[PDB]
Amino acid sequence: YLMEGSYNKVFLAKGNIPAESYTFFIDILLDTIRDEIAGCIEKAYEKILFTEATRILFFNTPKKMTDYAKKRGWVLGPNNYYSFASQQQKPEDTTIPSTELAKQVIEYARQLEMIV
Amino acid sequence: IDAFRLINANMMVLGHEPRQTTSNLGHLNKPSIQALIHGLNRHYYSITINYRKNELEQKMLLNLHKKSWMEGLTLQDYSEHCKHNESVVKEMLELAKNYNKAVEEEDKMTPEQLAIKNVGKQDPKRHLEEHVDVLMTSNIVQCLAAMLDTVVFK
Repeated sequence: YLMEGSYNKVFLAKGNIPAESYTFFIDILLDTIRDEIAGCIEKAYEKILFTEATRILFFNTPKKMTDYAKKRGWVLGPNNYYSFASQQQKPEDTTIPSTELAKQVIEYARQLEMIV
Repeated sequence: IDAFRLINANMMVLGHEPRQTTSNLGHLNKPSIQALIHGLNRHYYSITINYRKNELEQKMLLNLHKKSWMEGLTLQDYSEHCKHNESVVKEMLELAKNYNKAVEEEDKMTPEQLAIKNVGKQDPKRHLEEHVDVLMTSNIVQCLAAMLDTVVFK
């Protein structure tokens, strides 16, 4: 279930630990959810109030939401998760293709004319 | 440059064989039959030569004969490079149909007969690998030369 986007079902498996305690392992399973959606909270999430993404993981209103909201962005606002999204700077390069590709054209011409 | 000089017809009347070979340097080149028709060895003689070279002239002709100035730093008719590339491929298709024609008479009469017989009509093989090389060296040079200028010029 950790493979796909199954998330609430993982918390249902946190509602069903049938064999024994498994506590030392489901707490590392807590942490591996914490950094997970602490990471993928950063997606195309246009605006969310302090309810939904608040109560999906664990924390309603401790200052843990200040720990994530000030650790990363998604700044504490007027019932607001701020969607900052630039995704503009790094494209439009011919030069790195004009370096790597200029290498590769010579790599064509080596095994094109010169006997080996 | 077969330079010669007279031999004595007096000594020819004497029947005395001239020029007294003491070195294996004369009879090295073989004479032409037309000079043998002419005087050659009845009136004159042959002379071996060489050429006096130095270092100083060899470089100053070598570096000074065919030097392209800034030609490969151009783009070669940027509308018509790809248009000419079409203008080879279009008949290269039907020449490839000839390559779909000429394979089909193998396992047949003794391919020396396929050598004497192809003297009136063109083969797709050599004509094909001609155009492959022409399109290849036509495209790769313009491809790389198009791309150095993007780095060197800003």
